[PDB]
Amino acid sequence: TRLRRNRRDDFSRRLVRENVLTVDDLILPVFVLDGVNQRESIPSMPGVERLSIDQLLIEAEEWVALGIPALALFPVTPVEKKSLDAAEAYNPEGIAQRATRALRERFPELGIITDVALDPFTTHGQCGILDDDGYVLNDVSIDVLVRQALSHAEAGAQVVAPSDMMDGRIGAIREALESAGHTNVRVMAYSAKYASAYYGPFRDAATYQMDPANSDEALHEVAADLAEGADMVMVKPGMPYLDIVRRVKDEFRAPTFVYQVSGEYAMHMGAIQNGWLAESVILESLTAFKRAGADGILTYFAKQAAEQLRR
Amino acid sequence: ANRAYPYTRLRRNRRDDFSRRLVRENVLTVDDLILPVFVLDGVNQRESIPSMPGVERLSIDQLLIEAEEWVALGIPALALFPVTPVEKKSLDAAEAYNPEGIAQRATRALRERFPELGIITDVALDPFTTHGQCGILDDDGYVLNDVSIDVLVRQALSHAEAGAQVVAPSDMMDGRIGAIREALESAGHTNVRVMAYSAKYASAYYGPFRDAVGSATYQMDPANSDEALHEVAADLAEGADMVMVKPGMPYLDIVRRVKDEFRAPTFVYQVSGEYAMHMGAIQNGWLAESVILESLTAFKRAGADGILTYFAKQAAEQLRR
Amino acid sequence: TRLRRNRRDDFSRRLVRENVLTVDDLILPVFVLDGVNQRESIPSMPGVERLSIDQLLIEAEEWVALGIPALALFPVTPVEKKSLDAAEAYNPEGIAQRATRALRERFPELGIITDVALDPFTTHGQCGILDDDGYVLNDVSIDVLVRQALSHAEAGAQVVAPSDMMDGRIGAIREALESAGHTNVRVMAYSAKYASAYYGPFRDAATYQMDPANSDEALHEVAADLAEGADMVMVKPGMPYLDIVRRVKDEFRAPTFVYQVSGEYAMHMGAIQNGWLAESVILESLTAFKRAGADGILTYFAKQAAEQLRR
Amino acid sequence: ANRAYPYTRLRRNRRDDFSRRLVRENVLTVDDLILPVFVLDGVNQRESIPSMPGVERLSIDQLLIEAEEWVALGIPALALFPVTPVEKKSLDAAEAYNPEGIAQRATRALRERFPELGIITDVALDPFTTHGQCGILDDDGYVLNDVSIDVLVRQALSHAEAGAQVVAPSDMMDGRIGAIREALESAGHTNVRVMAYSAKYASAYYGPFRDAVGSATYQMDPANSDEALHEVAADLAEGADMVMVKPGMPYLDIVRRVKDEFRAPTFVYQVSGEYAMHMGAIQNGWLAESVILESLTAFKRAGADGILTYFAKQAAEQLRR
Amino acid sequence: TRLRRNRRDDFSRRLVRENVLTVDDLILPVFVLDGVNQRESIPSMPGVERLSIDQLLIEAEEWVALGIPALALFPVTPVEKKSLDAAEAYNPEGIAQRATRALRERFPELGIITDVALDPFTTHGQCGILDDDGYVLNDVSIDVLVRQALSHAEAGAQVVAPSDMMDGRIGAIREALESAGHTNVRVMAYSAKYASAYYGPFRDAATYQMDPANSDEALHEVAADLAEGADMVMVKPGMPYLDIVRRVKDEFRAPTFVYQVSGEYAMHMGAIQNGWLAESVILESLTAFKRAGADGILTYFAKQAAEQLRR
Amino acid sequence: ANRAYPYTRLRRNRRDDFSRRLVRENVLTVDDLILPVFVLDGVNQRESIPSMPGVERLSIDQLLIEAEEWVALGIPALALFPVTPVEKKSLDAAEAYNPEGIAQRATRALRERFPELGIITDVALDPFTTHGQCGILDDDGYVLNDVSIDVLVRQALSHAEAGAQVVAPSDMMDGRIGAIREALESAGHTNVRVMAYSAKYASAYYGPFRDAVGSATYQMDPANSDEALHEVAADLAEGADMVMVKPGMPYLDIVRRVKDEFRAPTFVYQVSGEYAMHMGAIQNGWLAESVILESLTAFKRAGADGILTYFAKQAAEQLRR
Ligand SMILES: [K+]
Ligand SMILES: [K+]
Ligand SMILES: [K+]
Ligand SMILES: [K+]
Ligand SMILES: [K+]
Ligand SMILES: [K+]
Ligand SMILES: [Mg+2]
Ligand SMILES: [Mg+2]
Ligand SMILES: [Mg+2]
Ligand SMILES: [Mg+2]
Ligand SMILES: [Mg+2]
Ligand SMILES: [Mg+2]
Ligand SMILES: [Zn+2]
Ligand SMILES: [Zn+2]
Ligand SMILES: [Zn+2]
Ligand SMILES: [Zn+2]
Ligand SMILES: [Zn+2]
Ligand SMILES: [Zn+2]
Repeated sequence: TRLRRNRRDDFSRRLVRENVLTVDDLILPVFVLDGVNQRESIPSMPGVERLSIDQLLIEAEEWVALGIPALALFPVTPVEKKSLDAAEAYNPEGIAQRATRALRERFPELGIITDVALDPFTTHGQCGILDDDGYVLNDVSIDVLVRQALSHAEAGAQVVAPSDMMDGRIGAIREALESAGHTNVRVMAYSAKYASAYYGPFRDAATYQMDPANSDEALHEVAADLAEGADMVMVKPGMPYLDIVRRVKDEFRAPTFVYQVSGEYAMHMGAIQNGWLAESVILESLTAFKRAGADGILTYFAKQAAEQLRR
Repeated sequence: ANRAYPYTRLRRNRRDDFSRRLVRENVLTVDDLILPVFVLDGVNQRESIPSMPGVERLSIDQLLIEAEEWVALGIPALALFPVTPVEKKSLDAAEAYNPEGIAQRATRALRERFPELGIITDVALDPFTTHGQCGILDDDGYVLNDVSIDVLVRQALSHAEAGAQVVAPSDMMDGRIGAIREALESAGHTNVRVMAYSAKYASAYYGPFRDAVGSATYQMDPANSDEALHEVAADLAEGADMVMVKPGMPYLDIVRRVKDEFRAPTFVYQVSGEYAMHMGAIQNGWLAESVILESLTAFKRAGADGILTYFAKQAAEQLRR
Repeated sequence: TRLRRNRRDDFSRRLVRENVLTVDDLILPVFVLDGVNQRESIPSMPGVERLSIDQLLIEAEEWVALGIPALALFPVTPVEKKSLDAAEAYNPEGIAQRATRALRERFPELGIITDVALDPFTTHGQCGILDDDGYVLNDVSIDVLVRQALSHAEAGAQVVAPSDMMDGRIGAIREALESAGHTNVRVMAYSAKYASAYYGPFRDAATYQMDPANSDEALHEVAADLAEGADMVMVKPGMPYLDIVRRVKDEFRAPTFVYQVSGEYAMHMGAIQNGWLAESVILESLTAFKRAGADGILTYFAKQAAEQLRR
Repeated sequence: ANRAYPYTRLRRNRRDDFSRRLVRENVLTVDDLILPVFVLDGVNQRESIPSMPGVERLSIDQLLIEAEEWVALGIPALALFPVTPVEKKSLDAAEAYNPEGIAQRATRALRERFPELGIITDVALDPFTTHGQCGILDDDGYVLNDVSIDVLVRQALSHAEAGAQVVAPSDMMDGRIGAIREALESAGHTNVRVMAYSAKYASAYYGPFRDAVGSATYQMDPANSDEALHEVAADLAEGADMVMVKPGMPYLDIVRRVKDEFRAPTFVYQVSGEYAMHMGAIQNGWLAESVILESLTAFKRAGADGILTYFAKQAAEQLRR
Repeated sequence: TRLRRNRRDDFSRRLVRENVLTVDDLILPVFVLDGVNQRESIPSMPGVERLSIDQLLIEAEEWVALGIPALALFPVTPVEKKSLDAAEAYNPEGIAQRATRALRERFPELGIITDVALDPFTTHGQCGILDDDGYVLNDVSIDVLVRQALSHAEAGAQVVAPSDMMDGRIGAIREALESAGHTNVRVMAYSAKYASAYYGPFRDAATYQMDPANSDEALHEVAADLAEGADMVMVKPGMPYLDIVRRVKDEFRAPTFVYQVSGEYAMHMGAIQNGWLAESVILESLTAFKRAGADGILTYFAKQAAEQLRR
Repeated sequence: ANRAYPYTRLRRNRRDDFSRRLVRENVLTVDDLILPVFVLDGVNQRESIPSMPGVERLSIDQLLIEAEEWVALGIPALALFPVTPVEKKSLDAAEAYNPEGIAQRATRALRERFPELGIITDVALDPFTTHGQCGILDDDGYVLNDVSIDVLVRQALSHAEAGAQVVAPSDMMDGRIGAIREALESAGHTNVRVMAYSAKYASAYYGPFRDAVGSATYQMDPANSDEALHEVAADLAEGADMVMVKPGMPYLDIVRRVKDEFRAPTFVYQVSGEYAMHMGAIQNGWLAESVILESLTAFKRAGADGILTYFAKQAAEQLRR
């Protein structure tokens, strides 16, 4: 008995290979700008641009041609549209709802996953509506999140992804989608979303997010979201939490998603550009997700990877 | 879970092609396919097999030609099965270790021409015996376990000498994986893999194979599942690098228990009769061709790492669309 | 230690045999024609005939004499009786309800399992009522399925078997059976029914059926149907899904059924007729089910097998 | 599950005979039955056993006659228990390996006459010792473990020489399964099975057996269950092909743990006193005869593969209706 | 390594002994006759007598002195008091209710466990009220069982033990006990009660009882009764079902009881009287229960065993 | 379960003494008690131990007198701990195997007088070394593993020669259980049990023991639990018949994991400091005496089969009421 034997030759290695990454596993997050004919580079994320809707529709031709199953939209809210009440979240003319209708019309088979969250619409930037002590009120925030989820479903979104970490929001959003007849709008719960330093570059583009030290607690997060009606559950961030992906997949045997966040992408790309890491690291970082038990991966590398995989 | 309707509606992920693709748990690729091939003596020879429509016995020169195609489609390996001329079949099965045997020649030829292509030889003696039973017989007409194994060792080494990267003892004698592993090791063939036919049942699904090659006390009872786990545990302990379940689809439960219990490289053979019944149904217009991919997907879903299948070329063609 | 020892002799083999198939495991599916004195051979399924009720009652004498515990009825709906609303599903004079009353009268101990499904009664052939996009509406279809299940129970059926793959239908049907006093009508849920090519010959005789790639998902299907009140759960198709039978039996320890579908039967019979497989394959294919954990098997071979087992 | 009344009503499957049959989890067949038989010296001899009503000690000629019936009913095997003439009982138990001993003769006779019928011999020395204890005694009056085993090996080989397909060391010495396995192997008896009496308790349920054959520091404490799993694990490691729990019904929990833990061929002995108490109750009219099948079903339900039972013939008769 | 070592000497055997039977494990079932100064021997159960209440109170002095924790009462209903409606079940002057009040008064620390069942009060002997087909109606029987359970609690019984095998009866009885303020009356559910031949002698003294072949099904029985509020769960019969005791204890880790039924006692006693088994078999049969995972044992041997254990 | 208030009220079983008794999961008996005893040289000698109030060092004659009482109360065994005169303490610890050592004499004396009473000797060398460390020291002042074991083997045999039914290697060297088992076996002492001190921690709870007998690189880190399972697995593999956790109450979790993982005879030592802190609190009137039974119940509840406890006599007295 010697484990080096199946490694000796590529064919044996290929036969015993436990996981394979394909384009079916890739979800491309995209930053969406208001206006027309807008493209902006993000210095903290090389190779990634914020795009106005007209320019998103053009780039999406190639994403659809590459086989990318879905996009996750993250609108870039004009400063003037942020408020205490986060009303723009549910504006039928907000960027996300306009972008959803445009993409659903132009590319009917492309999955659109919208972001249900109040932080892009509050002046203070927090994931909810504040009480008089500056604490994010859970239930009152959920009422706004519910209206937002409904406006996404009305715009045609096949998937709504509540990223807010309010307790009970998955059931509250499900109940509203069910009462309104949006029977088939999927809910992708950000179940175990951690208070992480890896988010730094997304912001350029503790009382509610999880403590990085906690593993068991993630299981209780996901059990609640499945009970409350999530069709998919997600871990965020990604690589730094692969152990959490593995336990969530092993324990619940449900569709499990993972977000390779902006910071993870920045780190990898910076190292690649400096010549410190070979470009093959991209596919390796993506394989790690599959190996850990992810069914799908939100990654800003989705285009580059779909290109390498198509060849 | 406490997943309850209508909060939970399992049809939502199924509503669109994109979400189905995102949640799809298993996918078959060409890296999962092994093509078994019947190899003739001689030159410019092909023969059709009546009970295996579309499958041909091939002389080595013809095998080299088809293999060109198989390599381009990305098939990682072949399992070679010689078709022994009746003259060379003896009482003591010496043609097995003959280094000018079909297997050994076919192996040298493919190893020279396609270096990256895996070759899996058959370590057995039923194809080299007049009597046609799996090993040397005693006077009662019953397979001797250990006498059978002195021959098997010799055949195994002859294959490694030919360049075979994998030998596959299909005989179902006890303790043979260790005996061959020991012989390969001390002879210095430390990188030759052993793919044990661990859970091999006494099945009616083998009918057409006997027609392909010209030919219960050792093979497993179809009723038994736990027994299969004891068989596989002994072969891993004896040094098997990979273990196999045979037949295939009729034993998908075994594949799944064997994978769950050992988390070892696990292989399954879609045998001749499985191929014949699918193909016949496809030819009568009773089933659609997409049944081929479905059958193979089932193996992946059950936990198989690789699949020995006569559909390997068609499946590889279909996967490339 | 040598595992060949208990195989050496038939008596030891018999002692250590882990599973045995008996007639108690066999359910015969039967195709039922309208009219009188009708018998039709099915070319895609040799040895199987569609039968009018009068002829079904005659053949059932031998099925009862052989010990076959139950029949599963599949009516062959006249073209003219198919409609958009699938109303014939719940017709007290439909074939299935007439056939049930006739069999319950003539053979009171023989189990009758009816098929709760809309596909034999829709002009478009889909398992439900369509919305204006051509998608099978879940809840509206369940209302029709409920009326059908009630009409089967009124006809005397001891078991109703919802084959439709609508979410929630098992609980909706249970609730209606319980409210109407049909306290003991069993519900045999088709829990994990896959979108399969093996069904081709039944049709001669994706958004709701399961993807063949998915295993874990089958567990969630069956957990819901048990919670919703199924007395038995079923996997369909059969042989190609024995791994699913095994996991369902191991995980839930509930009465587990499997359908050896028309395609599986065709494949086996064709091969037998061509001389490619020995006839002993029939009992081997049936044993595989038992070994995998099935308690019962719907098989078109039920008659042939009960004959081989009686000897 | 979240199975809740009234959505879930467990009586629905029980409402009709047909649904009960469909969901029935276990079924007893004749393939599960082993008939233990007390074998006399001599010719045209039968003796009734007072504490085992309906069971007869049988000379070999009589055993051959009854076995005709047992074979026709499909009983797969007998467990032979010789009734040693008091003359042949010695200090060093040499009658054990005597090839004209009852067991060895009875075995040759059944193996010649009914070739397909399994014979399971008893490897022990309590029946061949003046003292009546299970093995050679030292001067303190206590069973020597390893000295006992030098005799057992010899008896075991004498049975295999007679044609016994299974030997069953019932002694409860440690390390004896390996010692016998080693001796059978090197003597070339590679297909003789060893059915280890693995979990054998110090039970009051054995009373009548001592009456049948004329006759705590080794047998297990009735209070212990985990201990049984350690006993069985050692016997499998030592080469046992099958393991047994004895007594039976009073230890159904052990049968179930032993099956769940090892997934190995597991046997259980419904001992003399179990038979006597059921039969006596049946004769007094206190229990119905259907108790026989119920008792046997319980073993199957618990996980037993085979059952050593004095009811084997009656049960086989009842199963055929 | 040799397992015979700890067996060599009694002290080691005693140290490693995994289970011990004590009097705390014993519940004595008792047959109660109407009238005064009545004692009747039971030929099918030697050493056991039916007793009128006055004579039960006398014998109970010795049962209490021996440490027997509880009695299970089984009234011997006068023929004239049996009816179609089973009304005597809930009669405040029925034998069981009179016997309960008398024992609760005289021996306040002795546990009384009453039998909630309709079979001793129906003219036909079945465990419920029949419909017009001769089938035991489940829900209607539960209404009578509920009134009976209430009459036991009013008489002072600390434990009511529903032996009837009606689905849902444990929750229905719990709900009624809770609504009436009988907050602490324990419910000992006969969860897995099998249709058994071992009951023959009790009768002297299939559509609702379990099939002896079924194991898994017992787990579903007990899961329902725990969910519905049972404080204790029981397997009946005993020895023939020790595998069921073991799995119930392992799976649920709840207070588990077992009934060594009349037939088991008869068999053992007959054999002892004929000299076929030593008297030590009694303690061995009782130890088997403890070893299998029973917390308590209903046994007619409770007196004899408490005597052997006291010495 | 889906057990929910108010359908489920866990106080109902607690409402009366009878139901509490019926559901009581564990019960302590005298069969669970082992009395450790400090044994003096000489005659008519008793000494009080300041840090162990109520416990006396006893010359063998006095030990024989008290043991009368211990045997009548049903205590199954004693664990002997000699108190070595400072003269007999050497560099190479030879007093260990001296057959006129306290242990060996005390053992012969109890084995003759109370044949049924179990004696568990201490196989160690810290009590026989001038330096006071557990084994022969090298020049760095660190315990040599294997040199220590050559002495231990010799002490072990000397105890078996004295009649000790159990030896208990308390040293915490690796591989010592196998070395002693091997030596006992080949010397013919096949029934001497080995009770391995498997999970023995580097604890502050041992303070008073050192006072009782006059006296981190080997003992386990208190922070570690998984490590304990690896220790116990090696000792079972090496032939231990019983394994022990020490200290006790501060390690009840270890007792529970060790029992759950191996289902082997598992013992726990309520060490000197556990005894001292309870007893002191009882003497100050801070805790009631019933704490003794509570502490012992906890061991049973945790899964201990037997408990080495200085409270053994008081507990046995209390259990008899
Ligand atoms: K995927
Ligand atoms: K693979
Ligand atoms: K069945
Ligand atoms: K069997
Ligand atoms: K108890
Ligand atoms: K103990
Ligand atoms: Mg949450
Ligand atoms: Mg093998
Ligand atoms: Mg469903
Ligand atoms: Mg043993
Ligand atoms: Mg119930
Ligand atoms: Mg150690
Ligand atoms: Zn947010
Ligand atoms: Zn072969
Ligand atoms: Zn349908
Ligand atoms: Zn014996
Ligand atoms: Zn009743
Ligand atoms: Zn020490």
